[PDB]
Amino acid sequence: NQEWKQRRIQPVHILTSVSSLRGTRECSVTSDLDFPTQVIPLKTLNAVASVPIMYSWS
Amino acid sequence: SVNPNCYAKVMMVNGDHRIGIFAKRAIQTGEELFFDYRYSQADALKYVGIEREMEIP
Amino acid sequence: NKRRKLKNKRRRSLPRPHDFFDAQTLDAIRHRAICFNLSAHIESLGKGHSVVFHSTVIAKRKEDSGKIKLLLHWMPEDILPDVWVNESERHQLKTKVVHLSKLPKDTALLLDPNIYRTMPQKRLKR
Amino acid sequence: FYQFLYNNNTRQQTEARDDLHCPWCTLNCRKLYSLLKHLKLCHSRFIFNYVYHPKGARIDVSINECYDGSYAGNPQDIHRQPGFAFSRNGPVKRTPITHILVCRPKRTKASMSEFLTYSSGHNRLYFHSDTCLPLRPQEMEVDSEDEKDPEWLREKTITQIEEFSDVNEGEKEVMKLWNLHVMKHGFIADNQMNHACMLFVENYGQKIIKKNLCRNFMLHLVSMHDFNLISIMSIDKAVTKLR
Amino acid sequence: ADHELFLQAFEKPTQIYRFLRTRNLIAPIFLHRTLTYMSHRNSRTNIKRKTFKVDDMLSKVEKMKGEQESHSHLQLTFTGFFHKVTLEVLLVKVCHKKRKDVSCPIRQVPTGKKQVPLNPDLNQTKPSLAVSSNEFEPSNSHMVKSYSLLFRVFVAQMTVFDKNRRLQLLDGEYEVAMQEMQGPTLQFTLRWT
Amino acid sequence: KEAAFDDAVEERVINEEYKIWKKNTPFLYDLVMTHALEWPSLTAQWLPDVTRPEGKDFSIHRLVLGTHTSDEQNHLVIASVQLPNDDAQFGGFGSVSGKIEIEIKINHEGEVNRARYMPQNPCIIATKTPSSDVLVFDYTKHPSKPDPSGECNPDLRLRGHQKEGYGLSWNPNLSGHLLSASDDHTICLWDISAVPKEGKVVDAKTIFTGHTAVVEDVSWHLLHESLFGSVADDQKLMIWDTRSNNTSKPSHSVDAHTAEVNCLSFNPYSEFILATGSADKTVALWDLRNLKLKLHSFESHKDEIFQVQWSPHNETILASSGTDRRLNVWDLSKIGEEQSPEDAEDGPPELLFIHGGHTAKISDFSWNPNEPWVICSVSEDNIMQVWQMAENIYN
Amino acid sequence: YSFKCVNSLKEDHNQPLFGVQFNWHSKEGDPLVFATVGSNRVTLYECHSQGEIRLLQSYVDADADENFYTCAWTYDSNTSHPLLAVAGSRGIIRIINPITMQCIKHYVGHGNAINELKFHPRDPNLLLSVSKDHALRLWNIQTDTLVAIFGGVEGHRDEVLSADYDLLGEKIMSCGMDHSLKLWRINSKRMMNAIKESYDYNPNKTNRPFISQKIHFPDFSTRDIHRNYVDCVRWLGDLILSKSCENAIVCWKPGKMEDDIDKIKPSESNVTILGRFDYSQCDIWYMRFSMDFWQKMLALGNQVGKLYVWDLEVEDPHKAKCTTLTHHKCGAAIRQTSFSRDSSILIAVCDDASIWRWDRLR
Repeated sequence: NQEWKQRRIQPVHILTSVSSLRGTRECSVTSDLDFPTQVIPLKTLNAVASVPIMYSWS
Repeated sequence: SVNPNCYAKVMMVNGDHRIGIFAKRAIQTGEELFFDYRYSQADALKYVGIEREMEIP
Repeated sequence: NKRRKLKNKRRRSLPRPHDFFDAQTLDAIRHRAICFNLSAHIESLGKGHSVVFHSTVIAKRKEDSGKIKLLLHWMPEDILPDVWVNESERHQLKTKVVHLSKLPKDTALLLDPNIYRTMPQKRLKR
Repeated sequence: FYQFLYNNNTRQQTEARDDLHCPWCTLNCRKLYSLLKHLKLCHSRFIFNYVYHPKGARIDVSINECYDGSYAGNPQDIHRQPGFAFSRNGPVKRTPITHILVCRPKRTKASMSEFLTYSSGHNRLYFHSDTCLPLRPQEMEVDSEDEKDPEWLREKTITQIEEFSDVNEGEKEVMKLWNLHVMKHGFIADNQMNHACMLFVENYGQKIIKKNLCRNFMLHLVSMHDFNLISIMSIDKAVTKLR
Repeated sequence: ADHELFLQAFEKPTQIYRFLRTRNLIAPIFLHRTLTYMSHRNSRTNIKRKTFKVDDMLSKVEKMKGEQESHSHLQLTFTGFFHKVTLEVLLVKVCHKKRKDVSCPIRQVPTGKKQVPLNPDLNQTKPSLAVSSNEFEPSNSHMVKSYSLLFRVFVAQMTVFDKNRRLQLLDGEYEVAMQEMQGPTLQFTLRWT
Repeated sequence: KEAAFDDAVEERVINEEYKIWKKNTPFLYDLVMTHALEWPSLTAQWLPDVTRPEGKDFSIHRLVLGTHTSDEQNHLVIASVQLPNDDAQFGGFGSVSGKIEIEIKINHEGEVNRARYMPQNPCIIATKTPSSDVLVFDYTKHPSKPDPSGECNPDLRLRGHQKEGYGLSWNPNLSGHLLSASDDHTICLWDISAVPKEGKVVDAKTIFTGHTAVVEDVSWHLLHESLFGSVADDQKLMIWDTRSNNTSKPSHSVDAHTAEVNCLSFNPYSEFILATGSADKTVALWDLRNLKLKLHSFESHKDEIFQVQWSPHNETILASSGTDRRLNVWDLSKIGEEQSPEDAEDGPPELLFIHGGHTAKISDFSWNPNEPWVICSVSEDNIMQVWQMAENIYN
Repeated sequence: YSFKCVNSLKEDHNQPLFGVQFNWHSKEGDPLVFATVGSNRVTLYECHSQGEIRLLQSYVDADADENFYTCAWTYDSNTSHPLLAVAGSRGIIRIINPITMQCIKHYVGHGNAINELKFHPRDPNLLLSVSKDHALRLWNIQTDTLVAIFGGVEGHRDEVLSADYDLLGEKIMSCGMDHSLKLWRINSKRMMNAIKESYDYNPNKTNRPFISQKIHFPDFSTRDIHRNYVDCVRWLGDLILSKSCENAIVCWKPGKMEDDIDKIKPSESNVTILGRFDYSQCDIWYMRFSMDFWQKMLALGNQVGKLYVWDLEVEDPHKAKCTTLTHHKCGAAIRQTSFSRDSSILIAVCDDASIWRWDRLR
């Protein structure tokens, strides 16, 4: 915990709108309690290839 | 493959049976290796039903 | 092989070789084209092969004779340079349509940089 | 008429906006053969077929399921990290590649009835056999990834060496380095072990002094002649190297 | 099923080809007139025997027909500003993009000013002249793009020369509109003395 | 950043451009021959002597190339290729043993800025390098197999330029005479025929100081040994003549274009014709008699060009390729000729053919004698492209 | 023991949810942000006063049609920016930095689905991943090199899912469906040598590609702990906790009581069983529990949405004085549980895309 004290940590930043990606999906995360339901636009993740499945061996 | 460029034959060496692998025909750089599993035709489509080569005519 | 046929002699079926294109860039291109269509109307008014130019007068010019000339300007602002036309040409060139092949050389980069990107982008080397 | 198909479950059709005109490339084909040839080549991402009409021409199209759409440059570029992929800022080592696609163009006469790759060298990138990792072209030669004796076997066998109980440690270590050097070289015949022991005794004879197995090793050599595998004078030379 | 999802599978190939046509019709990959199945284009035979020394004579006649000169030393009067404060005028020079720069350079110089009244309509004052020398130069215009002018009071712009080696303006009367940061406008006429 | 984002989008587009060309290539090009190199070569050139085997369509051709690398060793490489002289013989055209190979490698310093062979002795070549000395090799004398010792033997190299540069041109008449250009704003000349065993490094025979900027091209007259000219980034090509007193004053000079000009090419058949490209997407031409007046201009290019040469056995054909990944062929006999609107929408009548079938940029393209219709090109992607246009374009 | 459900949320995607983690690598006064991964969605939330939980940035895997399985926060010393790596059915690692908006480090090479993401306590540049290929491959993120691989030929003949670093990153305990309880010592002199050159290797310096080590010998192994599928184990200081389908909680230490973990040999086979906090109605595997930052407060979910809470005070399984919390609404299926960096706030996630927050009456 001592080093955790030393290491400065950047606080979280909220999402911002994208003009070039106005067509992105938006999800409205429901609140089960009295709190209002909150929505935020989605962001497409990276596209990567795939390697066929195999098992470790020597 | 059903007509692979390489085959499989058990050999017998120094008191221990092993299986040697040899190419049926002349091979050049970069060719992928194939060999016949010698399974039943029902098992062939059951396991190795892909061959990737049609007839030319 | 003297009997070699066309290029289609590979297989009857194969697993997918994976696509090189990405979905996220498609949305960016779509919205880039959406705003591009809002100012050029290629897909709507030009039928995908033409662009409409809405005329606008910057200055009015009068000669010693009855020759009254107007310097035309057009809405997209990536247009051909302003030209002088007479008042008789007004209300006639209000909506000018120009084919893609007739566009000037410089306007190619102005409408969309992605039409041709000079991949060096700088003098890293020759 | 242009027809769109999705397994026939859902279907859409359109009508020609003037005849002999490309819908996508806006090219005035002016010929039925030219229209089909333009569609097949300019739009390989789709498929094109002729299904006939009461007037005579109707087109049905669909998505190319096995479309060859993929990268065609250096295969190593794709797996590079973003910001390093497609660098194009310096030389990149790659295996030589040669393809031939045209021996002679057919140049056959245009006809409706006409309708219904000499590669060489390396084509695709290869991965590290040991660890499924991308292998760069710069090491197409040192990449054997195999030798006379893979490492893990050595640690595997020595663990089994200490399993045995009725063998003293002094006579247990003599088991180890003997078998290790054998699998180091993989001898097969009688000629070798007569030479190999001389090779071995000089290889680690000083190490034999430190571990104080000189006399234990002598009994090993005694067993060797019991196996008829060693000669008389080979025993003599061993002591000469030993001391 | 619904054609909305039927279409949904197909826009991505369709929009790509829509984007490809726009780029291809501007930056082609191949010549459409070299197509064998559309051979009516470029159907003319290639007569290689045609001589090429005649180009000097043919183009010499073009220059004799196309000999160009311009009046000399622009001059202009001032006329009342119209709007529902003084005005300033600037001259700008445009140059083409060279090898090293990312974009074409542009340089500006001040050409003068005038005490324009507060929207002078009619019968305002007793006639003012701005003098321009031979600042334009055909030799310089061979190395740089055509010049233009800026107007400040409130912004406006006006260009003087074209790539066709012909002068756009002349001794006529001119009324240029004004933007800020129909509407404000300025009136003047040009001459050469 | 958006600049980086759009570059990534272009990579998909560039990949799609290759896909479109390759599919349409067999029906627009009569010959397809692509080879990928292990390392880039800035310049390539066909050796003048070509042999056609009897009864075999694959003609024996060979190429001279350099090597570029990140930090490794560069080599002077000569490679040979077999190309079908007969089309009626349908691998797909010949044996499955392959028809292209590598035979020569000689240790090289830096990267080959420019390399050409002596017309009177093709066995001897001169190589421009980032180092000031112009390396000279004779592949007959030097071993074919590269020497792993790392030592290089550029025997009889040329000195005289203080720093590196671009530009190389042998004298077609004077044996052993070559013009070179550098960033020194100077032009250096050598006389190989007069070189004794002086010390394996030859100094410049004559130094010219005409241009006020970095000189990048210089060439002798293809028919006259006395006449030669040079071009620089001053956008103004400079005409010279031998024995003309001061080496700083020209015989003639004129501005070429509105941007940098770094490529020159004399007509081998017409004594009067000079064609010059430019960085401002323009290729133009002039006359020896008429310098003040430009005969014609070409504008179908999209970006910078620095490679121009005159087609063999064809006086009416000029071609050029540049950084726009486009190669444009022009018909001089078709300048200003009337054409259909479908011809105008594709290009000017003087435009003969356009080829752009390559992912990375091309900085070099070259044909060979006895083969007026096939041209090899050098791409940044190590790809060697050999292709021949259909006869239907030229009857 | 003292807890109550103060906040409850639910994803509108209605997809089954997966691993949830809290930003332990934080600072005092930093936002109390925790993260959540669904099938293809990755999202984070911050707990606030009065049970408020404002929604934060959420991304979607629109390309890989696979179910994310594990995720864990990440730190960069260079930019002082927090990060987070995720993986799932395809077994490819995506590590997103919220500050840069995207992910740049891509890691492929594993085989079948990755079922473990968990970083070294000391070096944030080190991440060992466990997948269905039985691989314990570790990635040096900062250098983007493969690190020494454990297990392999002599490792688990079956899939592994559970792995844990100890408090100091001294040893790595792991197990899978195999029921084999194997651990490997980080303090092995050989691997730090590889670790050292790992941090400074560059393929551009020399042609010789990096040589990751392969390891096939645990410090200890056993299979007598569970006759049913073990699904959770954690480092309990010098002890080893375990969870299995049998609804029993068993902590244990190797060998006898006096046998130290670091002094033990691979050849050892004795085990000392000491945990008895059994439970019920959670017979299904793939469950995952969590611990507090100080290794004091233990909470376990259930298939029926119930809570199974314990402490590490003098309370010991000698009598197992449990505190079985339960929420009537939260009863469908608890997939993942995660403590905050305190004993006050806890985040509970149900399978039905719903999130239940419980807070302590401290």
